[PDB]
Amino acid sequence: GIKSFKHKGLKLLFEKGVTSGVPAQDVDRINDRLQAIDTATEIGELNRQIYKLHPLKGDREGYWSITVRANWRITFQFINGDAYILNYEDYKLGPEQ
Ligand SMILES: [Cl-]
Ligand SMILES: [Cl-]
Repeated sequence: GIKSFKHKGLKLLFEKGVTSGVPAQDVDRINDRLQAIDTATEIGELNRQIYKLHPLKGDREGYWSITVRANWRITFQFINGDAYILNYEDYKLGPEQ
């Protein structure tokens, strides 16, 4: 399950159905990714072609990324079947990752 958020927009969407903090057009796909993270018990369940699952490195060691659309990505820690510190970002990852 999802246990914590860094990004208030994702938190409000997931917990309350409030859509103010994300692009309107993306609400359904963001909910799809959140629901996938929430129901996964192992990280490989998120290794779906359209999700572009990627473990992050360096200062982001311990985090994972999945893609909503374009460069829109949800990042999180995944530990003992639960997801933590969920964040939302809009940029492509660089070569050191
Ligand atoms: Cl939280
Ligand atoms: Cl796992």
